[PDB]
Amino acid sequence: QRAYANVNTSLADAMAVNILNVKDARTNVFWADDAIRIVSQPIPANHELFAGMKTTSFSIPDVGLNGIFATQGDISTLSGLCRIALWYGVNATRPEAIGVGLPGQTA
Amino acid sequence: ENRLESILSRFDADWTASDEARREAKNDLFFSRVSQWDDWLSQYTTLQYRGQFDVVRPVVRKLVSEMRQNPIDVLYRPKDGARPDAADVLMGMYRTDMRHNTAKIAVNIAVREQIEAGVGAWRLVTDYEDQSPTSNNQVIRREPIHSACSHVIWDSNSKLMDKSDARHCTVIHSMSQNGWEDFAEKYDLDADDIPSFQNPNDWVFPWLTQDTIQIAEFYEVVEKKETAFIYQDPVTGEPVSYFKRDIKDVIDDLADSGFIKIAERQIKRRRVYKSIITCTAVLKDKQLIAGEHIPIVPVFGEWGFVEDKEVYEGVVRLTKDGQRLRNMIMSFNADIVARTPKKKPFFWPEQIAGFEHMYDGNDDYPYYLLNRTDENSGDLPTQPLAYYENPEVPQANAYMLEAATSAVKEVATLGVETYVFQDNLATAMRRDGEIYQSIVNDIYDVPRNVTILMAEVVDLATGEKQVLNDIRGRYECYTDVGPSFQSMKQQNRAEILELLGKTPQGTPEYQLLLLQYFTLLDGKGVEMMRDYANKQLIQMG
Repeated sequence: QRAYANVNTSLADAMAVNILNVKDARTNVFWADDAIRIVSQPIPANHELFAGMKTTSFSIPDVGLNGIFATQGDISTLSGLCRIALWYGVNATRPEAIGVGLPGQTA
Repeated sequence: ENRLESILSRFDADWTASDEARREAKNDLFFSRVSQWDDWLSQYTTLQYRGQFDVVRPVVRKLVSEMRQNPIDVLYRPKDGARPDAADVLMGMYRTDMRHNTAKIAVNIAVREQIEAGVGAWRLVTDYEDQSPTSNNQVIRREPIHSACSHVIWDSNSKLMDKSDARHCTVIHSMSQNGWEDFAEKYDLDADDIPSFQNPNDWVFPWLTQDTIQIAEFYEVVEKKETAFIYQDPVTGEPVSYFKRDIKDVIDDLADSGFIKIAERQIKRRRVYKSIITCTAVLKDKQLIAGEHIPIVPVFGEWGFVEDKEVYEGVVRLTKDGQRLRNMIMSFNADIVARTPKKKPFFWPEQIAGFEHMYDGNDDYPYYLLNRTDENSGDLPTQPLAYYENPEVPQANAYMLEAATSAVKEVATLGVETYVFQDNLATAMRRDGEIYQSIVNDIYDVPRNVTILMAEVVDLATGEKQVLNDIRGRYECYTDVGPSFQSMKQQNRAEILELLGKTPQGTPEYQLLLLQYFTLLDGKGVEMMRDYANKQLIQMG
């Protein structure tokens, strides 16, 4: 267990915790490339919400993601619905690798 | 009045009229190519055992191999009353520009789709070749069309197997971003304005990415009377007929070269126009292409009409129910085998209280001990020991597995042999021969053979472009089907061998043997042998 250590000592009762963001400041963000990932799954075509719809794939430009273009029709009001659903999750697997740059942290 | 509105109305009518067959063919393709558990639309389904114990695929493989072992290609033969060698030039050109890998691959893809779904197709295109051109710095290549059922849409009022009476046909091309960019570069389109058209393929299997960009090519053939010019041949002969749509930039150069106009006649002919369209605009309007026919050749399996409506079937449509039932029964049996309590005894806890380590499953004891006395009931009641019954496959399950397998085996027999499918392929190849002959007469430089040599009567315009000149005596050869040969020399060798096999050992046998030696490929020893044969043939007069 000790092989995973990252700090010299542990929290010992009344340790003063200093906040490091003292002023409003737009961030500058640095990281290692593998610290952030995007987990993506197209919504299954048999999902209870996308039941009566005729689903197809739908690629998102620039980013490498694919969502679902679903579509359904109605007789009584001779109308139609379309729905582009993109399912994704941004995950920070290495926060210790992700960083933030805060300039102008004046008192 | 709108060209776009008219084209889209025609396409909508045809796509609607050809909906059932397209859906069935797509289902057959998916079932026989990807997976037999086509339950993508089934909602509220958890995950259970779904095996694939295939019994249809070996039949499809056997049929594919049987039709692979017998290649079929066009064979041009001189018509009745024409010269005996009226088809040599056309046959040589056809073999030269159809010997390549692309033609064979397209035919194989069409045949496989015909066996599996029931319909396939391929296309003929003309390209500019500068290194090894067939004729007039051009080549003709046969390209494949994948999923013809959903990608090639024919005219609805076409009651022919080869669609030679249909006048329009829309081919849907789907690609990714890079494919669309290179397509636009090739066709001088606008790459930035992404196109869109009717999506021809469904999303069934969990593919991460499908085709995104869609476009259509609408071919229409128009039969009309156009002016023909009857010139007089200055090189040698009597009048040669040329059309007026061509011989346009050289209409004044013919007179300079020495052609004198004799008369003017109106002749009815067919012209093909291609238009590149999307769902909202027409990119190319009426670009005239070469040939008298739509360059798309379809191949069919079991084809017919039910009620003003086309139906085509392969070998997989009628086996799907039995195969699915077999898969379901086998999955149920696997569930029975897996999730079923095994054969173990039933015990009251007080019967084995204190001896529970004897029944754990070791082999350290000579016998098992059971408790006998109870402090309140005097003695433990006596009852025969029960065991959980072993798992059993139901008689219904076994009978239905056997019956479904028998039904699939009975119904998955194409014919008795693939004779009907080979005949349909031959019909497709005859249509291919017709289309190729039209394209050759339109773009190639076909020499005319005289009985007085080959006279290539050609000329160039002031812009250095070469304009072909073809007389109206161009349909001197009709179409047939023969074995596929890679070259005219190979065909000649086959013909000589066939004649030799029927000629008895007389003087014609010697003549044909020497001819076979003459028509042999060259090395060094075979070079000497062929030189000897040539000397003998010349010396024998």
